[PDB]
Amino acid sequence: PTRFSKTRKHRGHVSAGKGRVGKHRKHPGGRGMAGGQHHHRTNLDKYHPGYFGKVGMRHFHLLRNHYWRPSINIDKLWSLVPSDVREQYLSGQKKDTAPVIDLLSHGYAKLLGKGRLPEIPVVVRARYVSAEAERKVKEAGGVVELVA
Amino acid sequence: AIKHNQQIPNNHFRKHWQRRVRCHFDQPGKKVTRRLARRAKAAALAPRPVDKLRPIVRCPTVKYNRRTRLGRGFTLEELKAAGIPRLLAPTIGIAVDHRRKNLSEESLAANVQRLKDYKARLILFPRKSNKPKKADTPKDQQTAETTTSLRTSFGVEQPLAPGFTEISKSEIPAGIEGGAYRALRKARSDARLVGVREKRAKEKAEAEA
RNA sequence: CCUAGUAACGGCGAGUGAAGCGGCAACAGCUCAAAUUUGAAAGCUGGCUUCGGCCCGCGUUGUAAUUUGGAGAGGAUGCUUUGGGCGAGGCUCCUUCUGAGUUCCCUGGAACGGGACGCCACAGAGGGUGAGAGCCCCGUAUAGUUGGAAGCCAAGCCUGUGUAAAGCUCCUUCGACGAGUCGAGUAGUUUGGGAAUGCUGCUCAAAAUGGGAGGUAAAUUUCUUCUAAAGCUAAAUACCGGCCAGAGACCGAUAGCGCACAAGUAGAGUGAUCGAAAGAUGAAAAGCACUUUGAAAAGAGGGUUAAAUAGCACGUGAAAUUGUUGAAAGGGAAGCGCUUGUGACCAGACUUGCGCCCGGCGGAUCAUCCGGUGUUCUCACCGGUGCACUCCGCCGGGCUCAGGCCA
RNA sequence: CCGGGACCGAGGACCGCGCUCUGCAAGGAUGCUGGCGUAAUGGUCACCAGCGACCCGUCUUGAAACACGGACCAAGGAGUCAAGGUUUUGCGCGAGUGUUUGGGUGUAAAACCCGCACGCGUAAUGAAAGUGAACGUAGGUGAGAGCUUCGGCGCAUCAUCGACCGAUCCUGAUGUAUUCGGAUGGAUUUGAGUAGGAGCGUUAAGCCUUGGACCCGAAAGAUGGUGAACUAUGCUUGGAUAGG
RNA sequence: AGACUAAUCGAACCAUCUAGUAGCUGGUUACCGCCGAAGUUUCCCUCAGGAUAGCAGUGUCGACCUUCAGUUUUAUGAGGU
RNA sequence: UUAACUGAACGUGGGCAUUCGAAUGUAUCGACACUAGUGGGCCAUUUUUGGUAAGCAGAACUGGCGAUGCGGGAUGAACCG
RNA sequence: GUCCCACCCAUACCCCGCCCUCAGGGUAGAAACGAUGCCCUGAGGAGUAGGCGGCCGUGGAGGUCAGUGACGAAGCCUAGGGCGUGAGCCCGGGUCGAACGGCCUCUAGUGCAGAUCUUGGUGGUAGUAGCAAAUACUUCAAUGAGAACUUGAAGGACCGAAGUGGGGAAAGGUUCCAUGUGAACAGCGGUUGGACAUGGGUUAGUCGAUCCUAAGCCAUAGGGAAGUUCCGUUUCAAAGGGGC
RNA sequence: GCGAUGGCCAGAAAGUGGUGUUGACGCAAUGUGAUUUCUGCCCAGUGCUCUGAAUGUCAAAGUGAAGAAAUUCAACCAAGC
RNA sequence: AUUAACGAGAUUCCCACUGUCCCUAUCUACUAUCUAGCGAAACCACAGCCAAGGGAACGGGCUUGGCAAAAUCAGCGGGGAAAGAAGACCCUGUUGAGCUUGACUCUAGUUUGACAUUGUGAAAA
RNA sequence: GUGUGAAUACAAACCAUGAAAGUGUGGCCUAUCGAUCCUUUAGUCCCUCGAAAUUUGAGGCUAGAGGUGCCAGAAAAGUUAC
RNA sequence: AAACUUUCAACAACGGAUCUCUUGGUUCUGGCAUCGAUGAAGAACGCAGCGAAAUGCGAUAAGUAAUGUGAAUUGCAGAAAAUCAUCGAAUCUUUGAACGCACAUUGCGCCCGCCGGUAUUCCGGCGGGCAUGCCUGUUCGAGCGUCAU
Ligand SMILES: [Mg+2]
Ligand SMILES: [Mg+2]
Ligand SMILES: [Mg+2]
Ligand SMILES: [Mg+2]
Ligand SMILES: [Mg+2]
Ligand SMILES: [Mg+2]
Ligand SMILES: [Mg+2]
Ligand SMILES: [Mg+2]
Ligand SMILES: [Mg+2]
Ligand SMILES: [Mg+2]
Ligand SMILES: [Mg+2]
Ligand SMILES: [Mg+2]
Ligand SMILES: [Mg+2]
Ligand SMILES: [Mg+2]
Ligand SMILES: [Mg+2]
Ligand SMILES: [Mg+2]
Ligand SMILES: [Mg+2]
Ligand SMILES: [Mg+2]
Ligand SMILES: [Mg+2]
Ligand SMILES: [Mg+2]
Ligand SMILES: [Mg+2]
Ligand SMILES: [Mg+2]
Ligand SMILES: [Mg+2]
Ligand SMILES: [Mg+2]
Ligand SMILES: [Mg+2]
Ligand SMILES: [Mg+2]
Ligand SMILES: [Mg+2]
Ligand SMILES: [Mg+2]
Ligand SMILES: [Mg+2]
Ligand SMILES: [Mg+2]
Ligand SMILES: [Mg+2]
Ligand SMILES: [Mg+2]
Ligand SMILES: [Mg+2]
Ligand SMILES: [Mg+2]
Ligand SMILES: [Mg+2]
Ligand SMILES: [Mg+2]
Ligand SMILES: [Mg+2]
Ligand SMILES: [Mg+2]
Ligand SMILES: [Mg+2]
Ligand SMILES: [Mg+2]
Ligand SMILES: [Mg+2]
Ligand SMILES: [Mg+2]
Ligand SMILES: [Mg+2]
Ligand SMILES: [Mg+2]
Ligand SMILES: [Mg+2]
Ligand SMILES: [Mg+2]
Ligand SMILES: [Mg+2]
Ligand SMILES: [Mg+2]
Ligand SMILES: [Mg+2]
Ligand SMILES: [Mg+2]
Ligand SMILES: [Mg+2]
Ligand SMILES: [Mg+2]
Ligand SMILES: [Mg+2]
Ligand SMILES: [Mg+2]
Ligand SMILES: [Mg+2]
Ligand SMILES: [Mg+2]
Ligand SMILES: [Mg+2]
Ligand SMILES: [Mg+2]
Ligand SMILES: [Mg+2]
Ligand SMILES: [Mg+2]
Ligand SMILES: [Mg+2]
Ligand SMILES: [Mg+2]
Ligand SMILES: [Mg+2]
Ligand SMILES: [Mg+2]
Ligand SMILES: [Mg+2]
Ligand SMILES: [Mg+2]
Ligand SMILES: [Mg+2]
Ligand SMILES: [Mg+2]
Ligand SMILES: [Mg+2]
Ligand SMILES: [Mg+2]
Ligand SMILES: [Mg+2]
Ligand SMILES: [Mg+2]
Ligand SMILES: [Mg+2]
Ligand SMILES: [Mg+2]
Ligand SMILES: [Mg+2]
Ligand SMILES: [Mg+2]
Ligand SMILES: [Mg+2]
Ligand SMILES: [Mg+2]
Ligand SMILES: [Mg+2]
Ligand SMILES: [Mg+2]
Ligand SMILES: [Mg+2]
Ligand SMILES: [Mg+2]
Ligand SMILES: [Mg+2]
Ligand SMILES: [Mg+2]
Ligand SMILES: [Mg+2]
Ligand SMILES: [Mg+2]
Ligand SMILES: [Mg+2]
Ligand SMILES: [Mg+2]
Ligand SMILES: [Mg+2]
Ligand SMILES: [Mg+2]
Ligand SMILES: [Mg+2]
Ligand SMILES: [Mg+2]
Ligand SMILES: [Mg+2]
Ligand SMILES: [Mg+2]
Ligand SMILES: [Mg+2]
Ligand SMILES: [Mg+2]
Ligand SMILES: [Mg+2]
Ligand SMILES: [Mg+2]
Ligand SMILES: [Mg+2]
Ligand SMILES: [Mg+2]
Ligand SMILES: [Mg+2]
Ligand SMILES: [Mg+2]
Ligand SMILES: [Mg+2]
Ligand SMILES: [Mg+2]
Ligand SMILES: [Mg+2]
Ligand SMILES: [Mg+2]
Ligand SMILES: [Mg+2]
Ligand SMILES: [Mg+2]
Ligand SMILES: [Mg+2]
Ligand SMILES: [Mg+2]
Ligand SMILES: [Mg+2]
Ligand SMILES: [Mg+2]
Ligand SMILES: [Mg+2]
Ligand SMILES: [Mg+2]
Ligand SMILES: [Mg+2]
Ligand SMILES: [Mg+2]
Ligand SMILES: [Mg+2]
Ligand SMILES: [Mg+2]
Ligand SMILES: [Mg+2]
Ligand SMILES: [Mg+2]
Ligand SMILES: [Mg+2]
Ligand SMILES: [Mg+2]
Ligand SMILES: [Mg+2]
Ligand SMILES: [Mg+2]
Ligand SMILES: [Mg+2]
Repeated sequence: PTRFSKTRKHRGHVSAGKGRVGKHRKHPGGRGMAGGQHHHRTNLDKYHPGYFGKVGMRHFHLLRNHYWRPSINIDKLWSLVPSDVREQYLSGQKKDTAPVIDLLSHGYAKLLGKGRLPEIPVVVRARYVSAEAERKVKEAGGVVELVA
Repeated sequence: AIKHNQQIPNNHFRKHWQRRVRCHFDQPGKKVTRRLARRAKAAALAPRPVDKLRPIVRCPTVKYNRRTRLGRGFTLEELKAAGIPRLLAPTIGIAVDHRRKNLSEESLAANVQRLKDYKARLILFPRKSNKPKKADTPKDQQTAETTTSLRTSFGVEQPLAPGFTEISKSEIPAGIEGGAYRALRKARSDARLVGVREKRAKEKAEAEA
C-alpha cells in the first residue's frame, strides 16, 4: 500500500533520499549486467565465482524423462505403509506376514540407505537400489527385487 | 548494475512486453459461458451421455510408465474382439482410433472387457418406434437409471498399481544370487560391452583362416 | 497450466530460448490421383417443355458408380441392414397486464424534511416529481396470463419394401498409392536447433520393402516409427474494430477521449497535416410592466421571485490586482525576532456551592414489623403498617468551609 | 555566631531517616492581612522605542554574492505499477505445502466446495557414465542458558578432533566372456553434502533487475509520405525596353 | 556562394518509430522525535561515472559471557629519524 | 620421534585460594542480517617535498570547517572560548 | 612593559521547574487496568547527505456513531476566540445554498515556492514609448446630442498622362447598388465607411470557355515488379471507313 | 575516351531510358583561362596506360592420389597483382 | 612574363574643391516638448546615496563611519559587474554531424572464371 | 585479505651429491610478466555423440602453450574557419 | 497639516479558484456477425411557413407508403395527431471502386425507341443504353495447323 511507503515520508525533503551530490541519474554503470569483466568485476568475483566461461559437454535435445529416478531412503521406507498397518507391524501383531512395498507405485525408482531399519522382514520392489540399502534390507530380514 | 549479493537478474522484458499482456478478468465469465455450452449440448444429447467411451492407455515414457489414463479411441482389433462393428461404434458413443495398435494381450484384453461392459450397459432405442429390430432394446428394459458422464462412470479405476501388499513369511522370494545391486552392475556392464565382445569373438573365430 | 527461464543459442558478452511426456478445455471425421461400366457416359451445363421427355452443348486427351492403405479388389458363407408422412407435448418469438398513503400536525416558495398513525413487499434496483418518496408517476419481483405468428426439438403413431443397395465372418491370390518432387551440394536469410532448424535462389537429380525421420559430420550392419511431394472439415482460441447490453473501491469541466457544448468543429498551413477554447439563472421566465432623467447606452424609482449582491457580463464566488471609506507610519527601502509602552478590540474567571444550628410552609416515607417478587442467598424492590422528640423538599436568619485578580 | 538582599515553592492522607522529643526548621509553603471583582490582571492587532536581523532554492571546499532560477496569484505538477529475486516482520499448515489451469456450485465477476497432475521442499555429487549419506545412546573435547536427586543432564550456538556420501588421486582382493569388474584401506585434496528434516503458501517493508521506470530536456538515426505558388535550371507559348 | 529547393538547407517539410538514449543541467510537495556520515582502499578505455571495503541506520539474537580499553605502570623486543 | 618411554601433542586422577596474582575505567560486550549516502573536499599546529614566491602545488599525525549555532577577534567556514 | 584589586557577560558550569528520549524498578488468591495504563528513580538533548519511528492532512471503500443538516450541509471571508511543540483541530460572526463528518480497518492519480515548470488570470513600468515618409488646408451653410477628418458651395493645393486617370490578367468573392445604423472595427473622432443590418444587382449564335495542337501528362498492346505500381504512347497487336 | 556488338550516364527491373531527329568540323570528360611572347629539366614516388612468356601468386568448378567415406593432399588457372 | 581597352575591385601621389579640421556659428522643416483623444512593450528575488573593511579575493543590503526631509518635470548615459540568448572561443562527454583518405568493416556497379541456357557436324594428336 | 606475478615451510614420491650429517622444488635476497572465448599439444582398460553396434570424426575431464605492454586483458585514421 | 507611498479593516471592483452537480469519458465483462457494380464507405449541392449550424432527408427532399400506439406539435403561426415508436413497400440530385470519352469544362460523343419542326441523315424534347479483366455458352470468322471426298 502507498501509505506505508517511504516516499510519503520523503515529501517536503528535496532529492527524496537520493542525495544531493549523487542525484539518482538514469543508468550510471550501465544497464543489466554491463561491465561484468570490467567496473562490475569486483562484485562479479566476490559473489558468483564462476560466472564466466564454459564447463562440460553439451547434450542436444535433452529429454528430462530419461533421467527420472526419484529416490527414497530406508529411514522413510516405513512411512510408505499405511499408519494403522505400520503400527501393527512395529508393535508386532503380525510376525507371520511381510509387507510388499511398490516404490514405483509410490512414485520412486531408487532405494537409498540413509537411515536405520527395524528388525522386521519387508519386501521392496524397486527399479534401482543402492548397495547399502540392499545390505540394510537383507540384515533387517527382507529382500529387494528389481521390477523395472 | 549489480550492487550486492543478488541472484543475477534475467527478466525477459527487453522487448515491448506490454504490447502482449494477457490478463484474465474474463475467467469467471468464461466459466459461465462454458457451463452454458455444456448444459446446451447435454440437452441436445437428451438421453445420451455427454461424452464418448474412451479406452485405458498406458502413458509412454519411463516417467509415467507406471500410470494409466484415458486414450483417444478403441482400436479396430479391440472393436472386432468385442464384436462391435467399426461403422456402428462411433454412432453409439464409442470413440475409435484407427492408428493405435495392441502390442500386448494385457491392454487388448482390458479394452475388450471395457467395451463388453459398455455394450452390456447400452440401451439402444429403435430407429422407428413402431417397428423395432432385433438389435434394439425391446421397450421393456428401456427404462433404467442412466448415466450422462462416461468419464466418471467409466473412468480409470486405478491408474497406479497398489503400493502396499501383504504376503505371509516363508513366501518371501529369494533374492537375486549376487544381489540386486550387483545384478544391475552386471546388466549395465553387459550392455556396455555387447559390441566389443561380439567383434572380439568374431575376430578370434576367423583368426584360424 | 506445467515442462521451463530448462535443453540449446550467444564478441559463450549483453542477452536470447523451444519441444516430447503430464493435467485440463474441446473433441470429428473424411475425399481425390493412381483400376475397363465396356453387356451399352450409366455423368453434367444451357433451352424448350406438361412433367413424358425433347434438343443443343460439355465430355472418351474420361463426366458418373466402386476404391483411399484404417485398406481394398476378387471369391465363399449364413445372418443382418434401409424409404416416406404426421405428430401430441415441450422450448422459442411477438403482444395485453401487475402491491401499497399522497391521512393528520410543524418548517418551507415547494415536503420528497421532522413528528403521529397506517399499508405493500418474490417489488426497500434505478429515475422523475418544486428539498433525502417502497406506497405521487415510470419502472422494479415473480412465474403466470390476453391474443397471435408459426421458428425449432420431440414421446409415439401411420405407411412402403428388397430387383437394388449396405454391414459382419472366413480366404489361396492380387493389392495400382502423388517427380525438376524427395534427396544432395552451394548461397542468402532465419531458428534454441549447435559439421547447418525451416524457407528460398541456382546446380545435380532419385527409388521400389522403396522413402522420410530417429537433434554430431562419415562408411557399414541392424532396429523403431510413419507413408511426403493432391484436397475438405464444428468446437475449445484471438479480438471491445463494428452493432447491442450490463457493470466499476475509475475521472469529475486545466480532470476524464483532442471533443460532457452546431468537435475532428472554429482556426492555421500550398500541402501532407496540425488542431483549440467553450458545462451550471431560477422550481417555474415569473427574463423587470409602468413613471421619470438621458441623443443613446443606461441610471433612479417601481415590479417578479423564497432570494436579484440569482438580471442572459446570470449557482457559490478565493487570490493576484484595483477604487472608496476609516485608522496609522514615513530625514536615501521595507519586512522580521526578543522585550516593554501607548491606542483599539476582546476571551475567560466572578456574580456561588457546600455543610451545621434556629423558625415557617408543604408532603408522606423515616425506622420497625408482615406478605409477594427479584437477586450477587443476603442485599434489595413492590404492596400493607407507620402517623410526627422521624424523613424529604422549599423559603427566612445566623455560623462554618472552599471559591476569582493583584499585592 | 549574627545580620542585609534576590530568584524559586516541584509533590499532595500516613508510611522514612531523625532531632533541641506534650513537639520540630526532620522524605518540596504555609499563616495573617489589604485593594479590586473588572477589561484591573491577561490576550490579539497597529505603531513608536532599545537591542538583534543580508534573499530564498541550488550546485559547491566555500553564496548575501558582481553565480544560476524566481514580476505576482490560482489550479496542475514529479520514486508509480507488473514480473522475477532477496532479507526481515505477521500469519496458516508443517515433512509436507500450494483450492481458484480446470471442475462442481451459487443470492452469479463474490462467497463456498473438489481433485488428478504439477511446482517447490524432502539428497547430494560429478563434465559425464554413474554412484549416492549411522562404528558410537547420531561420536569425543572445551564452553554454554535452563533444569537437577546437587552426583550432573546439558538447548541454541561457537571453536575443535573425528565418522559417513559424491568427485579427484593412490593402491588393487575374491573373480574373469582375459579384459572386464573394483572388494579392502589411504590421501597436505575437493563439494552450494550427511551427522534426530524446515519448508510451502501468504501479508507488509527496505533493496536489486528489466521495463517510459522519479519528472522535464539533446545534437542525432530510421520508415512512410507532402511540396518548384519563393527560389534554381531547362522546355512550350507570349509580352516589354525615351533621347543622344 | 555549400548557394537555392515556400521567412526552413553542410541534406526541406509532415507524421510515425518515440515517453529514442544521456556517466550531464534543473526540479522533486506536511510536522515532530532519535541516531547520524563521506570525499579514503582496490579494480574498471577508470579521471564529472561505477563496483569493492570503510564510515551510517535499522532489526535482532547470545549467559551482556565478567569481560572489554585510541590510557597509565611494570617486565621484555624492534627501529636508524 | 627417540637407541630406548624418550620425547611431542592431547588427556585421566589428585592438589592450590589465610590472597584469581599491577593501575584506572567499564557513561556497554559479542555476533548476525539488510541497506542508505559518500567515493570533487578544504583549513590549522608540528614534520615537511617542489617552487623566488603565492590566498600555489603535494604528503604524515592530530584537531577542525564541510554538517555548527552561541560569546569574543569591529567586520569572517576554519582563530580564541 | 610588568605587577595588583574590583567589576561586565555565552546557548558553557552550578541549583530549580517543565518537554521529550533513553534506561532501571513497582503494580492480581485483582477494592481491577485506554497493563498499549498508572506510580517511582537516574541520565541525556547540535546536525547537512542519509536511516528509522510516531503522528497530522486529502480523494475513495467496508463497518460503526440509531452521527450532523433547508429551523441551513459543503465551500468561502474574518485587526473574534480555544487547543496542540508542530503539521493541524475546534468554535464565534458574516456570506451561502444541499449535502457532510468523527472513530477502526481498506485503498491511492494523497500534501508544492521554486523545475528559463504547464494552463489561466493580473500588476509596476504607465496614462509612459509613442500615434512625425507620401507639400495642405481654409470660409460659410446644411445635418446632427455631438463635426478637422459627413455633405453642398467657394477658395487654396497635389497627382501632372512610365498619373493619385480610364480599363483588364492572376487572386479575392458580394467587397458592387439602394435604404437604415445602437454597440464592436476604421490604433484621434465619426452623423461617415470596403463595418453592421435589411433588401436588390451579373441577360450573348457574333466577347471568352467550349474546337485544335505545343512543351508535357495519362490510357491501350506488351514487358517488368512480391506488390502499392514502373516503363511503354505505336511500340514483336487480327487495332478501320466508304458506297449500292 | 569513343566507329554503335561503342563511349559517358540513369534505373529495383524491364522487349527500359538520356546523350540521340546524334556519328569524330560529333558526343562526352577534364585543366588552364583574351591578345602578344613563351611554356625549360625530372617517369624514381602515387596514379593512368600497354605485355603477362624465360617468372611467380590464386577461388569456385574441374583433374589425379590416399581413404570405407566424410575429408585430406597434390598438381592446373581466368581476371587482378 | 607583359599587356591597349575595360572595372561601384585594392593602393600612392598631384591639381581643383570644399566645415574633414583650426573652431565653431547660424537658418529651415519634422520630432522631442505641453495639451485633447488613444495607448503598448522589454524588464522586474526584494530593492535602490556613499567611503573603507572583511567577504567567493570589485557590496544596494553585512561591520564601522559619512550622513540623511514630502511629491515632482526635462535631459543624461557613470553604475545596476543593465536587457537580449542554457558561450559560438576553450575543455569535458566512452554525444553527433558534414567532408577526406592507402583508417576498420562492407557495398551498388564492374571485370574474369565455372555451371545452366546449349543444340547439330567435321578436322586436328 | 579477490585475481596475477613473485615468495616461504612441510607432506606423497623417486632422484642428484657427500663417508656422512645434510643440502637441493631453479638462478644468494629484493624486478624480469598475462583472464574468459577460441586453437593446439600431453595424459588414461576415462566419459559422451541420447533407437543399437564397429571403425573414422567430433565433443568432454586434468596439465601446459599461442596474448592481450592502455600490462584485471575493446578489433579502430584524419579534418571541420560550414 | 494635506497629497503620495505603505500597512491594517469594511464595502465595492477584477478574475474565475473552491464546494456541490453531470444526458460525458475511461476501463472491465456479456451477447451478436450484418458493407459494396441490386453501386458501399466518403465527398458535393440542395430540401422546412418563418434555419445559418447540428440532426434528418433527396426534386416523393426536416420526408412518402405500411404496422403499432392513441391526441398532439409548440418559439410563433396554422390545422385536423405525433420532430412518436416500429419498419418488411418505395423515392433516393451530382458524385465517388465509378463504368461512353472526359472533367481545373455542370465539356464532347455514339446506339435504340418515341414525340415535334417538310426529315433514316439536321435541329429540339423525352426515355433506355455504350468501361475493363475473366468464366460458361451462342453466333460469325481466321490459319496449306490439319482430316476424308
Ligand atoms: Mg534530512
Ligand atoms: Mg537534486
Ligand atoms: Mg550514486
Ligand atoms: Mg520503446
Ligand atoms: Mg546459429
Ligand atoms: Mg529472438
Ligand atoms: Mg406499478
Ligand atoms: Mg406551511
Ligand atoms: Mg414527513
Ligand atoms: Mg423514488
Ligand atoms: Mg500419398
Ligand atoms: Mg546457408
Ligand atoms: Mg527477410
Ligand atoms: Mg541454414
Ligand atoms: Mg541418434
Ligand atoms: Mg506406435
Ligand atoms: Mg496433400
Ligand atoms: Mg484448410
Ligand atoms: Mg477537457
Ligand atoms: Mg473553465
Ligand atoms: Mg482539450
Ligand atoms: Mg486552411
Ligand atoms: Mg458558471
Ligand atoms: Mg450574494
Ligand atoms: Mg444567488
Ligand atoms: Mg455569481
Ligand atoms: Mg484581494
Ligand atoms: Mg505589548
Ligand atoms: Mg496588559
Ligand atoms: Mg546589525
Ligand atoms: Mg568553484
Ligand atoms: Mg545561497
Ligand atoms: Mg562579489
Ligand atoms: Mg556555479
Ligand atoms: Mg548553471
Ligand atoms: Mg530572471
Ligand atoms: Mg482541479
Ligand atoms: Mg496545488
Ligand atoms: Mg521520462
Ligand atoms: Mg524503477
Ligand atoms: Mg525527448
Ligand atoms: Mg529529429
Ligand atoms: Mg548511427
Ligand atoms: Mg521518403
Ligand atoms: Mg515558380
Ligand atoms: Mg537608345
Ligand atoms: Mg567554403
Ligand atoms: Mg512550406
Ligand atoms: Mg528560403
Ligand atoms: Mg535530406
Ligand atoms: Mg517532425
Ligand atoms: Mg547525536
Ligand atoms: Mg580495458
Ligand atoms: Mg556537477
Ligand atoms: Mg642515518
Ligand atoms: Mg631511512
Ligand atoms: Mg573511483
Ligand atoms: Mg560505493
Ligand atoms: Mg576538488
Ligand atoms: Mg561526484
Ligand atoms: Mg595544499
Ligand atoms: Mg558538500
Ligand atoms: Mg564548531
Ligand atoms: Mg562570534
Ligand atoms: Mg535535562
Ligand atoms: Mg537532535
Ligand atoms: Mg482519486
Ligand atoms: Mg453553513
Ligand atoms: Mg438547490
Ligand atoms: Mg501526484
Ligand atoms: Mg504554485
Ligand atoms: Mg522546494
Ligand atoms: Mg507622450
Ligand atoms: Mg516615429
Ligand atoms: Mg503630430
Ligand atoms: Mg505627411
Ligand atoms: Mg443644428
Ligand atoms: Mg485633413
Ligand atoms: Mg503640380
Ligand atoms: Mg507607354
Ligand atoms: Mg475605375
Ligand atoms: Mg487600373
Ligand atoms: Mg491560372
Ligand atoms: Mg448612411
Ligand atoms: Mg478610433
Ligand atoms: Mg469612438
Ligand atoms: Mg457610427
Ligand atoms: Mg445623427
Ligand atoms: Mg457586410
Ligand atoms: Mg469569338
Ligand atoms: Mg461547345
Ligand atoms: Mg504510364
Ligand atoms: Mg503487362
Ligand atoms: Mg592539365
Ligand atoms: Mg610513373
Ligand atoms: Mg615508369
Ligand atoms: Mg596471371
Ligand atoms: Mg591596362
Ligand atoms: Mg523624449
Ligand atoms: Mg495626450
Ligand atoms: Mg516586488
Ligand atoms: Mg561602496
Ligand atoms: Mg571590497
Ligand atoms: Mg547588486
Ligand atoms: Mg528624498
Ligand atoms: Mg539615452
Ligand atoms: Mg549605464
Ligand atoms: Mg540587474
Ligand atoms: Mg551552457
Ligand atoms: Mg571517460
Ligand atoms: Mg559519426
Ligand atoms: Mg552537418
Ligand atoms: Mg596464457
Ligand atoms: Mg584469442
Ligand atoms: Mg552412441
Ligand atoms: Mg590468443
Ligand atoms: Mg588496468
Ligand atoms: Mg467578475
Ligand atoms: Mg446511389
Ligand atoms: Mg454502363
Ligand atoms: Mg456496366
Ligand atoms: Mg480546356
Ligand atoms: Mg418528324
Ligand atoms: Mg448469340
Ligand atoms: Mg478456316
